[PDB]
Amino acid sequence: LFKSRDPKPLHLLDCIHVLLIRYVENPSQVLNCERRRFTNLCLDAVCGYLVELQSMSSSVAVQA
Amino acid sequence: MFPHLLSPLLQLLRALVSGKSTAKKVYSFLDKMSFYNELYKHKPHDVISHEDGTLWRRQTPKLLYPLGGQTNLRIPQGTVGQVMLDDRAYLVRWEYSYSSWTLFTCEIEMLLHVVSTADVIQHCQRVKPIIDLVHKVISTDLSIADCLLPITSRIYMLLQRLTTVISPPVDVIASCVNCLTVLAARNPAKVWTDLRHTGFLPFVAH
Repeated sequence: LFKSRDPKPLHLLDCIHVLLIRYVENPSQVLNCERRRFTNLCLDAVCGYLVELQSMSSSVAVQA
Repeated sequence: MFPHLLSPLLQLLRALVSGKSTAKKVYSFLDKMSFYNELYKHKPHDVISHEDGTLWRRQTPKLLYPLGGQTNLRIPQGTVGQVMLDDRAYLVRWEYSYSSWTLFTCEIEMLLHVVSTADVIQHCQRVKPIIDLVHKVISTDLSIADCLLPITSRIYMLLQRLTTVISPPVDVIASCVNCLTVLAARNPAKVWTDLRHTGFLPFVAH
């Protein structure tokens, strides 16, 4: 949604920002420092992670 | 008969444009179309008489497209119209001069939303020749491409939504691609930006 839209989507950026923050805390797997800096942009922490290690996140993570 | 009979007029125009250097007469025709033929919405509009005239009548204002965006096709009153068939339908000829390309590039868009309502009437088959004509016209005109496009963005939207596992729409999909190809020379950056998120290709996502 982020990339696809030609536009401002300030809202999406914020929410995704909240989403990533929500996600990392929930699983221990993602947890830590490269993150706090993140204030949603195409500065995807995961994106960087994917490039180096691989796309394989893991199994689906769901909210408890 | 057009647009009431969509296929013949559109097809003939398309074929001629490519072949003939007399692009201007055909093209000018599309930009300036003296006649409009469509189904008739119902009832009160005035009629003028001679003979028992189912044929002749006069109009007050009418909107081809009812509420769904300001952009609307309204035909001023005083325009003459005729009731052609008198058979099974209220089919009327309208003297209203309009631009075919601008008109078509309103009709298809309405198809997406369905928000607006159209006097014209919707159908997929018409879609295949309509886009192709746009495609052919732009390609043939290519040079004086810039003036020509009423359909940049809509066509792409049509393409994404259009994606079907069906023959008639599959044919339509080809037309969309064709329009894109012709469009490419005029606005190259755009086509490419479109392709970035064109549904067909993106393998990259993983």
